[PDB]
Amino acid sequence: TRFYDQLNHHIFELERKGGILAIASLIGVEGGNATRIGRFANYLRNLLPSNDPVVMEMASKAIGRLAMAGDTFTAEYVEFEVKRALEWLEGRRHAAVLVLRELAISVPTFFFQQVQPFFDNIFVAVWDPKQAIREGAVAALRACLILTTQRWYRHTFEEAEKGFIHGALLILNELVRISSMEGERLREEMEEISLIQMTILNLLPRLAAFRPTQYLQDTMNHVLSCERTAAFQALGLLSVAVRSEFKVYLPRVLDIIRAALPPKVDATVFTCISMLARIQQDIKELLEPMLAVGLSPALTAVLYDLSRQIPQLKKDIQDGLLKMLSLVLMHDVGSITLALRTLGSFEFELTQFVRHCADHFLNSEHKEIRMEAARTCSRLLTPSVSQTAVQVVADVLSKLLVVGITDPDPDIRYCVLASLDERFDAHLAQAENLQALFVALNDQVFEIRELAICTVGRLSSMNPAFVMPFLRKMLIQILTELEHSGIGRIKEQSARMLGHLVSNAPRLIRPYMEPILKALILKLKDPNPGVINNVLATIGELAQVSGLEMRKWVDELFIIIMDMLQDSSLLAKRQVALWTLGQLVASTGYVVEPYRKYPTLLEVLLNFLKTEQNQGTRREAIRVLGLLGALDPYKHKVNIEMLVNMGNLPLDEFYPAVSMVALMRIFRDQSLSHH
Amino acid sequence: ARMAAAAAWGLSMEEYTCMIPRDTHDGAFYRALALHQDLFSLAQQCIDKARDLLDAELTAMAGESYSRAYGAMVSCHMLSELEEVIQYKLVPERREIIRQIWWERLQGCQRIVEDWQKILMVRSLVVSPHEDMRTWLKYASLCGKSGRLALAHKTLVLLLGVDPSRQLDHPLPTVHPQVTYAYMKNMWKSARKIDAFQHMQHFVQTMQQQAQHAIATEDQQHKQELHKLMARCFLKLGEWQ
Repeated sequence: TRFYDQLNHHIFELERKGGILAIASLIGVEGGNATRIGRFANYLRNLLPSNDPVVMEMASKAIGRLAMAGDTFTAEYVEFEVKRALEWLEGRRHAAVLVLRELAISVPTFFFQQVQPFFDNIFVAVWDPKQAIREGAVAALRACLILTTQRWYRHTFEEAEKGFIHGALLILNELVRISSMEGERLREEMEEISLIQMTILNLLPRLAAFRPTQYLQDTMNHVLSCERTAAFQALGLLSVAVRSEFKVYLPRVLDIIRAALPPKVDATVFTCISMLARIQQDIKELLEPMLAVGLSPALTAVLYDLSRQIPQLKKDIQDGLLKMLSLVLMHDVGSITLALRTLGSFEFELTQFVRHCADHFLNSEHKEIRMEAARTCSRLLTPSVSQTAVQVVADVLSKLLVVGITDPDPDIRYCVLASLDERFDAHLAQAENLQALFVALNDQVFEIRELAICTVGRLSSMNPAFVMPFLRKMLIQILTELEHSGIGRIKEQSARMLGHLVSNAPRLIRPYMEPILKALILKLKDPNPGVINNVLATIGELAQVSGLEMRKWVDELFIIIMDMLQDSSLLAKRQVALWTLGQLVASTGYVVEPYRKYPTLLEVLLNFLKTEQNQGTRREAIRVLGLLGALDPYKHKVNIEMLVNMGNLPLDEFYPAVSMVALMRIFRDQSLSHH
Repeated sequence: ARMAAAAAWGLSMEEYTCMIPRDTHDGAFYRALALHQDLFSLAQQCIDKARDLLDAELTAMAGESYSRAYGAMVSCHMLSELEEVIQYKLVPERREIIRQIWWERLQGCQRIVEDWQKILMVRSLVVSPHEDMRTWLKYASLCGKSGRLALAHKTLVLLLGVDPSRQLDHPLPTVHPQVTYAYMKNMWKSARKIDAFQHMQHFVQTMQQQAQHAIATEDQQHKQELHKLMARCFLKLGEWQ
């Protein structure tokens, strides 16, 4: 961990967004705590005070992610840091504001009881001339409030208006939201699809529900006083929260937003129009400046969410996007991938365009784009059907495959072979693709074969001329090479080919199952989970294909799989053995007496139920337990000291006896080494 | 509505299955209804839910030494039978293969009449009582009084197509010999000993006549089994006399 532990220090000392963003997808993901808590916290404690949004928002998430661990170091962090950031909410400082927002919620059993002290701390903290605290720290009071709903506002509301624009505003909004679970569930619903400006706007969606309307009548006046240009989300948010006559304010709102609609507060503005559909005629009018935006991931995603919010305007929105995205595509490689991704993913009514950009992408050295573009071009090809479109799909995907063969980089290789999506069958079944796949299948690098066989397997049902004898050859040659060539790490990759070479080509497997299982089971006996997991899955499917015809090999296979299953406490991907035994017995119709001939099976299955934590593995264990007929407890049974001393002797002798027995019990154990 | 649904599953239902708690094996089990509506795309989900909802019960009894756990193993058995129904309908070759295996499974279970009834309840989705006759004859024969001294009669009448308790004095019908034989044995184990004796005598006479029309390499096995049955009837005539 040391590498990332030291990087965390330098990343917080810090470009900066890149570092913090990238580390944010290891923080809380790797699962380590010995260092992620114990020293990382010192970096947060001393480095965070000077950190602007949105980078600090990611750091805030990192804070909550440390509190979630719940260990001893975590508890020390949660109390040390929040206690300092109750008083630091002191303008040095600003991260303390966000500590409260997340940390208070992470361990609610403590913070629930300190609602009012936090208000007093804000009362004092806001005095700092910086005014950063007056906005942020006061808004952070959600942290000290919302927990009340899990088990004050009835009077704090009046205190907020009387004792605390900034103070009363920021407290009022959260005190109203906490009046019900809906106050936040409305936002959770929304997120499927100066701060005082935003908060005055936020009051309207909530004061409408608390006290239904003078509050709204004055609140919008305050919005306009905080000059008039604003990210007017209040009426959209209200038109979800209630629709408490939000439209009455639009004649003084719609004429302010509109100028900011072009891509040129500006971070939202789109969201200030969308939600008012819930003025459909005016949104319809105003899509023009919204659809004129460039190829940004953000504005494009916002327009997509707009369509999802207003399906009846989707066509107008999507036609705009279709033109917008297509023009960039037709026109570079660093931005075309967004055009292609959204042109392929969005519900649009797109062929030669891909051929063109594909020719451009294939000659670029920007590996990030080569990776993204290969799969993204595959996404756009989806709609395809003229012969031109057929040649476009086969040519573009064939060229990406050629990259997947000739490019030394395994990540680009993966992306371009992964791009051969199932939706493009009957196009990938052409010689233009299958001949390149042939080259891939006999390539010198086994990773190429490993990836390419899955596509070839799928295509075996469409064009056997460039699949079927190749799969026959690879099954024999790869199964031979696993032993005869002395292959090392590559052997695992070869093992993966097995199964990929079987699952989708049944015309090979039935008559070949005999030499396959004899050698495949031999491989099962040969030794490595990297091999055995694939051998097991493949044999399982082979048993499914033949059914009862292979009963003569069940004792051998069953014993081998069972032995592999019994050691699952170390070989912790052998849920596979549970599935394989289940399918083997179900497919073959093996006499339902493995609990007599190999009794341990049932003990193992029960141990899985009370060892493994994965619901899937337990479910499979249950499926295997129920595969065999219910067993009569009688037949089951057929198939399978302190008190003791105490009453037999005087206490004067008993005492030494139990002391000596306890000591000798310890003395005979290996743990004596420490004692 | 657990009892209302339970009644519905014998011989309404669509309403009863929506008033059963979901957080239990029985809810998912008696919506896996899905196999009665042929909603396989739903039944697969209901079965996986039933497996997850059953789950903890198997781990709870791991300290009664798995004695009471037998009931959960019966549920596990029944859950596989739900999947069996899906495979039965989806892959025709499995239908006969299943007949072998299910029978082999049945022989390994306890002889509790209620458990057999539950198995038969689900089994009826795929196999008629007039195909797995061995199961219904054994069901009637699990106990001298079955689970109640009434079920053996109803079962034999089902297999006969003749109800001799209403069709009084009707002669023994031209049916599978084992059903008539079991019926006469059931009559013996009651006040009606004389009637059972006389019927057995005429049954033997009937079998002796029937034997003369099954003399060929195509059906001599019938005559041979009929001879075994004659031996059983003659010993019964001896003891009864």
